[PDB]
Amino acid sequence: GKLSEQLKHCNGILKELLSKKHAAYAWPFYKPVDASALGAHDYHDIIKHPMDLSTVKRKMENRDYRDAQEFAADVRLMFSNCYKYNPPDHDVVAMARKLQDVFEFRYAKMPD
Ligand SMILES: CC[C@@H](C(=O)OC)[C@@H]1N=C(c2ccc(Cl)cc2)c2cc(OC)ccc2-n2c(C)nnc21
Ligand code: NI
Repeated sequence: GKLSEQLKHCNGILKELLSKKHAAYAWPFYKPVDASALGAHDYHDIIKHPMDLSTVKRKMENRDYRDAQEFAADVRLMFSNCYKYNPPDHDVVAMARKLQDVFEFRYAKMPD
């Protein structure tokens, strides 16, 4: 009921993060990191729990998320992975911060 409503809120946020409006900074987070393709051969030694928006979308579509907290923990994990792997002055870190600002301000408007 109110839980369903909280998950619709989460799905709305997800759709927004995937939307054209935010694509300039959201695009690195759309799909799983392909470490080989990027020559980032240390990625999976540093990042033990990869996460990306397509995975979040699959989990939402499959009704994997049972509550908003579970959903938010994955979205936040995605940002954390970026903050852990990359130096803090890299462009992709700025992009992550901007996308997380979008996430956090809308997530905060949680139906209650
Ligand atoms: C994973 C390796 C990291 C990188 O490329 O270091 C070699 C990478 N940087 C980037 C990255 C680097 C520079 C810019 Cl301007 C944007 C993204 C990256 C690029 C992608 O292109 C498909 C997908 C994922 C990432 N990404 C995320 C998310 N977190 N770190 C990265
Ligand atoms: Ni959390």
